[PDB]
Amino acid sequence: NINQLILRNLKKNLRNYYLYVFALIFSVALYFAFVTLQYDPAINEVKASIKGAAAIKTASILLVAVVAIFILYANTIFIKRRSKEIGLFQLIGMTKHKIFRILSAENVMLYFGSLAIGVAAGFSISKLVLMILFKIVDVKADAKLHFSEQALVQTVIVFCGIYLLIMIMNYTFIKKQSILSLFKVTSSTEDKVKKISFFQMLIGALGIVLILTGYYVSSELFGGKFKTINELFVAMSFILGSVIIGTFLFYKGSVTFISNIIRKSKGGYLNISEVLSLSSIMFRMKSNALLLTIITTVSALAIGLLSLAYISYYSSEKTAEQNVAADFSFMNEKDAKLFENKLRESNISFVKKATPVLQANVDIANIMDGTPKEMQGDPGNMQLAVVSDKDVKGVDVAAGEAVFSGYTDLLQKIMVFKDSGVIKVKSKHETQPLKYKGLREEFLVSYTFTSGGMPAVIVDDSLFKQLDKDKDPRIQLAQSTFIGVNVKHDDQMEKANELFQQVNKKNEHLSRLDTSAAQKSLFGMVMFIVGFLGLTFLITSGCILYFKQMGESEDEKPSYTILRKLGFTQGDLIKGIRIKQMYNFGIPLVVGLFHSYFAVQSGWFLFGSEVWAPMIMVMVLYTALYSIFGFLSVLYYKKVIKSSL
Amino acid sequence: VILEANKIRKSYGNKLNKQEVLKGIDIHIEKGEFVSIMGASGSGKTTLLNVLSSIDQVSHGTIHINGNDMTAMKEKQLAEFRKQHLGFIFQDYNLLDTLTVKENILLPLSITKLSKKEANRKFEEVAKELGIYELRDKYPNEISGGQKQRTSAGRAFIHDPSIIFADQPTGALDSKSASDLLNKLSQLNQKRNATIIMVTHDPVAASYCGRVIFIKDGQMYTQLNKGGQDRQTFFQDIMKTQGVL
Amino acid sequence: VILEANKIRKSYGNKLNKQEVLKGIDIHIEKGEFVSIMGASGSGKTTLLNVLSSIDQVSHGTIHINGNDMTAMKEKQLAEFRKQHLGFIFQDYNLLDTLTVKENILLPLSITKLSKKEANRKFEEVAKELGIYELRDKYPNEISGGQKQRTSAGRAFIHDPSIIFADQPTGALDSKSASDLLNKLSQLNQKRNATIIMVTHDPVAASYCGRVIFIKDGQMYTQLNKGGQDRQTFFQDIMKTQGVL
Ligand SMILES: CC(C)=CCC/C(C)=C/CC/C(C)=C/CC/C(C)=C/CC/C(C)=C/CC/C(C)=C\CC/C(C)=C\CC/C(C)=C/CC/C(C)=C/COP(=O)(O)O[C@@H]1OC[C@H](N)[C@H](O)[C@H]1O
Ligand SMILES: Nc1ncnc2c1ncn2[C@@H]1O[C@H](COP(=O)(O)OP(=O)(O)OP(=O)(O)O)[C@@H](O)[C@H]1O
Ligand SMILES: Nc1ncnc2c1ncn2[C@@H]1O[C@H](COP(=O)(O)OP(=O)(O)OP(=O)(O)O)[C@@H](O)[C@H]1O
Repeated sequence: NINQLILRNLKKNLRNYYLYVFALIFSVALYFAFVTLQYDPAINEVKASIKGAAAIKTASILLVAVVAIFILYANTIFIKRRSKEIGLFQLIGMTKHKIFRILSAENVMLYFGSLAIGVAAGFSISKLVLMILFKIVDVKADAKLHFSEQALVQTVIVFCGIYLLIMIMNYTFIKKQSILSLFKVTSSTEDKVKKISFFQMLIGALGIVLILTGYYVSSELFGGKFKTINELFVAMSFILGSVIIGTFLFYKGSVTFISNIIRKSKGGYLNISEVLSLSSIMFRMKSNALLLTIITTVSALAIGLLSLAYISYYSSEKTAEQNVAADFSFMNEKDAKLFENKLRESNISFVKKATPVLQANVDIANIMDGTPKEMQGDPGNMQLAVVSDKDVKGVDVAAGEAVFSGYTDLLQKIMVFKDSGVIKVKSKHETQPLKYKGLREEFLVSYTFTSGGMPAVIVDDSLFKQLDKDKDPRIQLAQSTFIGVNVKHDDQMEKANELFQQVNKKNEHLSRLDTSAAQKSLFGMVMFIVGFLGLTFLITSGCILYFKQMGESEDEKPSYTILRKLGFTQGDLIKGIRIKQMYNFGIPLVVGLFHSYFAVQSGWFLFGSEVWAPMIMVMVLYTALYSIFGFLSVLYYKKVIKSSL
Repeated sequence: VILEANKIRKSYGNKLNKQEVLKGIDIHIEKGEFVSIMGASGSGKTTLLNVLSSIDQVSHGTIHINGNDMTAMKEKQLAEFRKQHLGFIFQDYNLLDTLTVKENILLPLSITKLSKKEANRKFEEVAKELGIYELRDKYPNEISGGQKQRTSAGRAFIHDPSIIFADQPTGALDSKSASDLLNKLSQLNQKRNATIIMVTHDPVAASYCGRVIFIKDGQMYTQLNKGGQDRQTFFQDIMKTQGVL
Repeated sequence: VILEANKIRKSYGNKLNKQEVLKGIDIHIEKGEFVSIMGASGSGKTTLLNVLSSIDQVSHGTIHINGNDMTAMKEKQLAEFRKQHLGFIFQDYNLLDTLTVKENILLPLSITKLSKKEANRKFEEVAKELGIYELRDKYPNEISGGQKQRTSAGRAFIHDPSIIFADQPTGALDSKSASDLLNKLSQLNQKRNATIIMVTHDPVAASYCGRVIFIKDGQMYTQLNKGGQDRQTFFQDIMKTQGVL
């Protein structure tokens, strides 16, 4: 009649059983979504290649390892939570084998029910994220997610293989216990050293060294000795293993040292501001040295993927704006006259600016801080564009001075510019030297006049008065004109663009929105995959943060009804938990930010052409969300305390 | 007088069954009196202590302590008052599993201003007064079943209380240790004016007292006074009265 | 004879800080006996009960129960012995908070092959002559401190055991309930031959026995064999011996 007793116990212990099926649900909801993304006909173009296929080989093992570790930790907590019925049954007369069989049967039922439930949860999340990305971000990918049939087999095989590990852990826990230790394991400390134990400092040092060497290897991944598809996979595996192992060894060996050096230096007086902040973490340091690692890893992954997606989007938009150098651009004067005449009856005014250009070659070899290996043309024969001083409304350079323009952040990685020097201008039969002043922050010519991509130069009008007179006719284009069109604040720009398209029959004139659309469409899959994965990992991070809150709130409830009995007010207990919350929400966030910063910096210049503008902007929002979650956690603890007595 | 009670009433229920445990208890404890309560095993005694203090609530009645009354008193001043006085000795051995013996003893002393050396010396004196020494670095799991009682008893003697509430102090102690604890309680009552209320079942412990109150089914049944009598005669009277009941 | 110990030794520690709580204890209980152990408060009594049973392992020495040894014994026959004999009472009142009184008492009957009526009848009888019968739909968290003791004691007679190990049964009960429990234990000792071992601090409760062993610092110290004497004379002898110690 054991079954009736177990069901009767379940009818009352419903809180512990609701924190296990939840983990078993969202782990599957994550893994199935990742697999169904991986198996999709539209991704075969991204497949093969050299770099693209290596990512799939390492993600496929990373997600498996993460899910297995999390599920095993949750099961260990679930078993250790009761640990009393087992001892009572052992005293009553059951052998160990019968207890093992009962536990295994219950685990089979619960685990397979949760596996069946979880699959229907991942599909909805995947479709919802797809709807968000296709609707309120407005990207073009032309990809669809279907239910498929290999995904179910891939999920079921792995989640049936995990059951063997779970059963092994349960059996070894049952075997390696005494009939008396089970009674007092629920209220037994885990800090088993109670000393200084300088060995923990050594462990922390090894963790830091491993993290640093992982960072250093990651800094030299692309553009080096890795060329074969069997070489990038090994490097990625080594980096992603070293970082996690280093973080885990850093957390375990550091908290147990600075948390002992504080208590031992007090002798033990412990007013009520530390009994709720230091004693708790000393009680449960060993079980929190593994959850914090998971939180940091998932947060770092989410931040990195979102940062890369935003880099792609922002760089596409900025490059589209950059290639035209103005709102509207024209090649010849007559079509510009047509467009302006058409706008004349459109009740829209235009700012027409004319800037002559003199294409000439100069020497910037001395100011370059790079290497001759990066040729990018003859070292003494960069082709530039020269404009006067009156054409600029922002600066007025003096005589015998040279100023450059343009920023194009990616350019400051191959061509590296030094401080002020001397620039040699070579002409037909004269040599006028100039000396560098600074680099501006704007582009003055379209991509036709910039040749390979180097920006233009601004000189004083006095020198231009004879530079234009000389006008060496050997590298000049068909005509020297940069007639452009500028408009006011946000208005019916689409109407003007439609007029532009209906003007150019041969479509030989540049536009802004068309280039933006082309650039956005050319990177659709690349900006879609990372966004999808980042959003899924963000949701999983939120769920895993919420789970720990309820677990730890329920674990230590009886301690709030003893201190409140002796006389301490409910307004003083809340002053000791803020420290714990600040610690728990300040360590992982900082470590994850460091990981994300050293992760994005080694993988850009494949997704876009700008880093420091979007990367800073994407971390602030995540920090704000994380702080909001922490504030909600503190409010929930306040509500729990109020009802303790 | 200090503690004044008038037609108290308590009831434990869930809006469906309302069982009654106390029906009209009246007490008039005075300053410096070693009043003891005993009787039966199913009536309300620990509930009587809980309602008498501020640790619990009441249904019908009024209680006066040191003049002021707890009718409109909030949960802030009440907690402050319970912190500044009213040392407690619980029955279920209310210790903290995340601390040590020394921390548990010294925690209530850490409210106002006490310094490290003074606190250490005071704990030293109290610890070797009772007998819990060389157990200053052991969690309340590795400790025996009577040393927990001694620690809980010693927690309430360290911050100089004005009123002491006892709940079976001699529950898991032999004759000698119980005699030592009772003698310390009597000395604390005598040398310094501090009322002590103790609830126990063993007549020997109640012999040390000054008054004995018998409770049966939530009612006042008989009340001795001792007075100008020796300990032996009082103990014999307690035994005879218990035999009558 | 049933129990036969030879130089029992136990040590609490972790191979670096090892203490000693038992040093050469010899017990020779014979079938149909009522033995009691009393003395001190920090010495080894609960550990003695835990080691004479099959719950904790002996560091050095051998113990024989019913002829065959038990320290070096396989798991299957040991579990069979647990199921068909034994029965133990915990000082900490080891109950299950997620059940109520009825299942917590009927738990030992959940493995044997009995119907729905016989188990209920046996529980009703035990509750009838134990005192706690109206407490059947109440969880062991809204129950007093003595009724929990009665529940723990009652979850040992429901499967007709042959050896009953008691650990301070009368610690939170008045005189009437203690007398009821002791006379019930005596009645189960005479009709159904079953050795009983009990540890207590109250001389009145221990007067019901037939032999007492005093333990001081984990060593044997005298042994009163009682014999053909009245209860009052035995009580006086126990009191005198305790006073000498
Ligand atoms: C590949 C893909 C589908 C998606 C990319 C993202 C992804 C899911 C990758 C799988 C792998 C994953 C999940 C990577 C994690 C990444 C992060 C940020 C982890 C933080 C947490 C954390 C714990 C970090 C600590 C570790 C540290 C400090 C560093 C690790 C550095 C690392 C290994 C990767 C980061 C850089 C990237 C993203 C390169 C992606 C490279 C790639 C092929 C993109 C395809 O770009 P594509 O435009 O196709 O490239 C064209 O391809 C056609 C042409 N012929 C050329 O090959 C080419 O020009
Ligand atoms: N888990 C433990 N680890 C180490 N020492 C322990 C542990 N449990 C108890 N002790 C110590 O070993 C001895 C055994 O104490 P024990 O429980 O036998 O005392 P007792 O006199 O039977 O108890 P009580 O009279 O309080 O019911 C005591 O000195 C105790 O402090
Ligand atoms: N939380 C509760 N909810 C409901 N009924 C309760 C609760 N606590 C106690 N009772 C019951 O109400 C009465 C109050 O018992 P109380 O705790 O006052 O006993 P006691 O005098 O401490 O007993 P003893 O020391 O003999 O165990 C008892 O009948 C008890 O079963």
